[PDB]
Amino acid sequence: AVEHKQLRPLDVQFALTVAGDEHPAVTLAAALLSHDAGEGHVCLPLSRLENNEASHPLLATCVSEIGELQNWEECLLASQAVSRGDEPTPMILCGDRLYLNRMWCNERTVARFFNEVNHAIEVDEALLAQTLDKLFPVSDEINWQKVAAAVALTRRISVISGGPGTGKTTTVAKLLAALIQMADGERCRIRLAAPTGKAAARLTESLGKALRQLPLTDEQKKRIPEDASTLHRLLGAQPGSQRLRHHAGNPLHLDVLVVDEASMIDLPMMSRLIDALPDHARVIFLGDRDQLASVEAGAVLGDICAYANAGFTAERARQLSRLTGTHVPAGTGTEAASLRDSLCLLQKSYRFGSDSGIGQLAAAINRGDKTAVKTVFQQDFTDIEKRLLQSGEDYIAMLEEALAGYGRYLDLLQARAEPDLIIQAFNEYQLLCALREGPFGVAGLNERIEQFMQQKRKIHRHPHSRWYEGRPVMIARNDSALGLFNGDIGIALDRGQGTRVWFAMPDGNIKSVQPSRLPEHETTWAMTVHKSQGSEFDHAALILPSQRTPVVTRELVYTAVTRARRRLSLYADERILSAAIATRTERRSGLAALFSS
DNA sequence: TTTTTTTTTTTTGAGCGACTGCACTACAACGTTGTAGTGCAGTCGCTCTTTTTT
Repeated sequence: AVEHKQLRPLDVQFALTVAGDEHPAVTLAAALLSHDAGEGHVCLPLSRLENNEASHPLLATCVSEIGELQNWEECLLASQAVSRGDEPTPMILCGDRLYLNRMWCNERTVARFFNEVNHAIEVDEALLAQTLDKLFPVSDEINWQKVAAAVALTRRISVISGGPGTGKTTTVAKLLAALIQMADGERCRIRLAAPTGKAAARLTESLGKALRQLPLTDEQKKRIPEDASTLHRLLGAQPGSQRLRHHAGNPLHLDVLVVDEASMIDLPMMSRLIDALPDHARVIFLGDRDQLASVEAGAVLGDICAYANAGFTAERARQLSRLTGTHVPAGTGTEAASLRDSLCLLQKSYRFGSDSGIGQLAAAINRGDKTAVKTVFQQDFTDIEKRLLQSGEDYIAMLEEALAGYGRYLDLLQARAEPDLIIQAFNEYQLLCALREGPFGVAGLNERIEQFMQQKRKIHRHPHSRWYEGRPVMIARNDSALGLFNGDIGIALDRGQGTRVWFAMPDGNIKSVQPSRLPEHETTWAMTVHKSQGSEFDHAALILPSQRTPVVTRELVYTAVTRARRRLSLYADERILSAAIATRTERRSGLAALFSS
């Protein structure tokens, strides 16, 4: 790539330190491996190192041995830095793919956890079918939520793959209800995990509004899951040291663990979660398959759910037909029956059907770009609009459409109404940008919107105060003492006691905080797509930069599409939208070979 | 090129020198038994200054 050629100094110093007095082939291989580890690739295939390097004949002229070191494997194994997996070496070459020792150890740990430990918990099928019939009222046709709950209560380790607006939390509530109704005398210490605190708060409020609906008992309401914790807080991560409280010796005393939003779980956090689990806990993973990749290097949920497209097993199809009492189709072939049985696919979305263009655009994002052009083209479904952004007049038109989007917010701001309706109107329209700085980014769009509110008589702003009435702020760091998390919006206004920032809590109330009490504050007229995950907006507007960047890809446009409830606007070129769909963010990892055997 | 969060302390004096208890033999009083000196081991006090120059 373009960034892969510009070598970081970390990779260069790693290549100069590890290889040192060895051949320059080992130096180039270590530099390429460190650059691919910095970009997020887990493994490095030797075919790309052999073919896509211009210095490969030069290093073929550099080595001088009896066998001349013609093969890359012999040239790497001749050095003391690469071994086959026996010597304590930094670089490991096992399956014609070179990795580091930590990445290889975590990949083998994940493969052992998802290949060997996942056994089948055999329970009574009649009572489970009765609870599934008494919980799900629909029994006329195939319901994917009932099959997901059955395959999550059947096996120990199960992954539930589903998009937003498909009723995932209702399925989790039905799964927990059938789990408690199945094991009556046996106690169940249900635990909930989340990667971020805002997603944990959303999970808590969702399961709170979901579990009070289903009829329970006095002992069943006592076993309701209390709260969802962060993965760094559940495992006990420290700021100074990386030592966990439940690292290897004492596992967490849990019966079932529901980890929501597994798409934001990287490989080291997954390996640290795996080593903390005992030999009897059942884990249920939640998240979307086509969602955005993890933050650090690694792709756990995508490489797990890639085998969900094959289908179930021949015995598992009959098992699901005996459990659900319906006709469950079988998957052709058998490669890994445990992982293909542990997976599930949610296709029936309840908040949007084929009449809405959002689901059709999300289905056409994973397909070719011409399908997305046809989805935007015919009649627009009264949901998706496309505005071309090339010059300054298109920028003025985009600012005018943002004024038309923020019209109700400014109308409720100028009328001096209650802040709850102001926040409810601000949470309906949202801009989503890719980069941070420049003309296309967070601080650029924020400063341009502030200058446009200074131009037209909509918002009065003092240049030296920095706390004018009506500015939207967002927090960047978590603060459990104030009750606000990362990614929460606040609106600064004057209620009569001074300029204070009102925040909308997920409990339904509003909290008025002093602006001096805010630890972090950044203007949020346009959010990034990575930082807007978990949230939901009624009217979203994507703004893509004209400069070609590897950030704008298929998963970014998919997360921008699924962020909108009803209305979505676009401000991008046609060539950028055509190139982002075809360029998929692939991450080379050894999970494709370890799960295949 | 995008981004995620985290709250738990822990330890630290030992060698020098005496006091007393237990054992063990040497030697004289009455082969055996009482008196005396020495050595080994557990336990306990103690103790590690002072200061000002452009």
